[PDB]
Amino acid sequence: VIGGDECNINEHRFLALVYANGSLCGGTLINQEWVLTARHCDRGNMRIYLGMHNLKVLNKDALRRFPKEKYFCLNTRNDTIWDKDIMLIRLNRPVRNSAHIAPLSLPSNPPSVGSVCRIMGWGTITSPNATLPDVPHCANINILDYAVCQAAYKGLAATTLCAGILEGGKDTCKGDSGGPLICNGQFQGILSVGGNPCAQPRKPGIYTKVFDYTDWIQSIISGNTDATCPP
Ligand SMILES: *[C@@H]1O[C@H](CO)[C@@H](O)[C@H](O)[C@H]1NC(C)=O
Ligand SMILES: *[C@@H]1O[C@H](CO)[C@@H](O)[C@H](O)[C@H]1NC(C)=O
Ligand SMILES: *[C@H]1O[C@H](CO)[C@@H](O)[C@H](O)[C@H]1NC(C)=O
Ligand SMILES: [Cl-]
Repeated sequence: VIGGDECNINEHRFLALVYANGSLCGGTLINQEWVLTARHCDRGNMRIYLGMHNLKVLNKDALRRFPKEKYFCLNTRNDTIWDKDIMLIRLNRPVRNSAHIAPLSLPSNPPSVGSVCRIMGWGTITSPNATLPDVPHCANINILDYAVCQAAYKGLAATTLCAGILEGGKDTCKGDSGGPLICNGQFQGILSVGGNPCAQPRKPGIYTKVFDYTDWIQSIISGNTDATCPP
C-alpha cells in the first residue's frame, strides 16, 4: 500500500497473509475455515497466515494454514486481464475468533461510487522499487467511477470495482493483491491488478467485485454443485 500508514493492530482481523512460490498476497477470512484471495496469487506451495500483524513480532494467536480445498472460475476470458481474479480456499483446519482473528462475511450490496474504502496489505509501500513493510499498511481510498479504470486500463476485466484516489497518491501495490477492499464496513473487493508504478493519478486499483460472487461462494461452501462464476 502506497500513501498509507501502519494499520491498527485490531482493524484487520479478517486479513490473511498469503505466501506462495515467489509471491506475497493478501486474502480475507470469510468464515472460520475459508479464505478469499486472488487466483493469480496461487503461485504454488501456498501458506496462509491468519492473525498476523507484524511479520517480525508474531501475534500470540497467529496461525499458519494450508489450502485443503481450492476453487476458481472456469468461465474466464483470455482477452481481459486476469478475468475473475478470485480464488476460494478452504483451510486445512478452522481458525477460532481471537484478538487478531475474526472473519469478514459477504456483502449485502455492492458499494456506491464515492464510497470510502479501506485498503490494506503487506505489499510494497514504494513504487517503483519494492519496500516491503513489517506491518500491514492501510489507507482510505474511494470507489471510483468504473469509467476511470476503463480509461486507464484497456482490457479491464468485468465483475470488478475501480477504487483509488482519482488524483493518485494512495493505492495498493505489488504484494497487496488478493487483499480486501472494505467499503462501508463491507468486504467489497479482492485486489487484482492496477497500474505500475502504483498510486499514479487516474491509474486506480482493480478489485474483483465480491458482491457478484456471493452466490458462487455460497454454492461452493454450502455443498457445491459444479457452481458457476458470475458471467
Ligand atoms: C491469454 O493471454 C495471455 C496474455 O494476456 C497469454 O499469456 C496467454 O498465453 C493467452 N492464452 C492462450 C491462448 O494461450
Ligand atoms: C528502481 O526502479 C525505478 C525504475 O523502475 C527507479 O526509481 C530506480 O532507477 C531503481 N533503483 C533505484 C532505487 O535507484
Ligand atoms: C513453487 O512454485 C512453482 C510454480 O508453481 C513450482 O514450479 C515449484 O515447484 C514450487 N516450489 C517447489 C520446490 O515446490
Ligand atoms: Cl465457473
